[PDB]
Amino acid sequence: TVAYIAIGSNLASPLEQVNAALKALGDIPESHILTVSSFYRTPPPDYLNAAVALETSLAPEELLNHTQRIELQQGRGGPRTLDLDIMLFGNEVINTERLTVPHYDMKNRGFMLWPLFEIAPELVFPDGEMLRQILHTRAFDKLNKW
Ligand SMILES: Nc1ncnc2c1ncn2[C@@H]1O[C@H](COP(=O)(O)CP(=O)(O)OP(=O)(O)O)[C@@H](O)[C@H]1O
Ligand SMILES: Nc1nc2ncc(CO)nc2c(=O)[nH]1
Ligand SMILES: [Cl-]
Ligand SMILES: [Mg+2]
Ligand SMILES: [Mg+2]
Repeated sequence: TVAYIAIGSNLASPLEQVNAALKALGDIPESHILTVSSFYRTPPPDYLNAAVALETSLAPEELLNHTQRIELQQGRGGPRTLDLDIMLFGNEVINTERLTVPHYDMKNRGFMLWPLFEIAPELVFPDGEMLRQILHTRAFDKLNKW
């Protein structure tokens, strides 16, 4: 299953943070990275944001245990300076105590949507909404690469 994960860091010099995170993402068992977006310096200091397409045989809650582990192990300041958010998990819709998939706010965030669109321009959400339409409709300003 293709999972799309948002990576965010508020570090002033967060490149290494994000590289640490990407390495660990690639080291998730039963998974491998398909594509990584450009890095984007986005208004909140400022964030470094990226999107990752991750092929995985893991159930969504398994994937979350791993991203949460990575936040603790690789976060310069634990989960607060490294944020790994599951945007989409294939076409699954999940509304559990631990997991709301698609991410409950991604449709409001250029810093999630534009990197996603870079790597998955033909993406359609479970409800049938198309990523291109949302960017069209909201007309989010294009982001600036890191
Ligand atoms: N799609 C999703 N991806 C990652 N965590 C999710 C999630 N949906 C729900 N969560 C839950 O979100 C909880 C808190 O994670 P935080 O990283 O502190 C939220 P955040 O990313 O800081 O804010 P945000 O959701 O506005 O982006 C986790 O304990 C987890 O159970
Ligand atoms: N630019 C930017 N702002 C954010 N604000 C809140 C949150 C909460 O996770 N994330 C972000 C983010 O990744 N980028
Ligand atoms: Cl949806
Ligand atoms: Mg977040
Ligand atoms: Mg988070």
